[PDB]
Amino acid sequence: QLTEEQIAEFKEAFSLFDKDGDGTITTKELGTVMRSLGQNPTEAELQDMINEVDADGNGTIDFPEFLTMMARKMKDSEEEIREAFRVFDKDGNGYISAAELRHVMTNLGEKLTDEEVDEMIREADIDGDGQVNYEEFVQMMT
Ligand SMILES: [Ca+2]
Ligand SMILES: [Ca+2]
Ligand SMILES: [Ca+2]
Ligand SMILES: [Ca+2]
Repeated sequence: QLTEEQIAEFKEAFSLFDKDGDGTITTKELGTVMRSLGQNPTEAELQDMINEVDADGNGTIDFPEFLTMMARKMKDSEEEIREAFRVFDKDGNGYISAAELRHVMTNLGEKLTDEEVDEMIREADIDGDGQVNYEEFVQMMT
């Protein structure tokens, strides 16, 4: 179950998508995010992505709809997770480093302290090596 701190973190993630701060994520904003993460969805693809999440059918994603998606996470999806992993593991060595995570967050327009980046890595790190491997990443997502 979600906690206060975790809901507040998902709200911060939502604000990285909601570029114009109007409280909804549009296809355009989703496209911007996806491209900043190295993906190249078409217009129709973006519409399909929003449609999966858009509970009230208004064509945009509000925070309760975003949180509804995040709450459930993934369940028993393989290939999308490897693609997401590769977004972060830009050198391809199989480990997400704090520098790699910070670079991603900077491309999304989030400026974080070193403490904050380390805290993020710590939350997903299981073995304590200070990096996130794929098995760790899968467990975070599911
Ligand atoms: Ca917006
Ligand atoms: Ca909506
Ligand atoms: Ca790496
Ligand atoms: Ca690790």
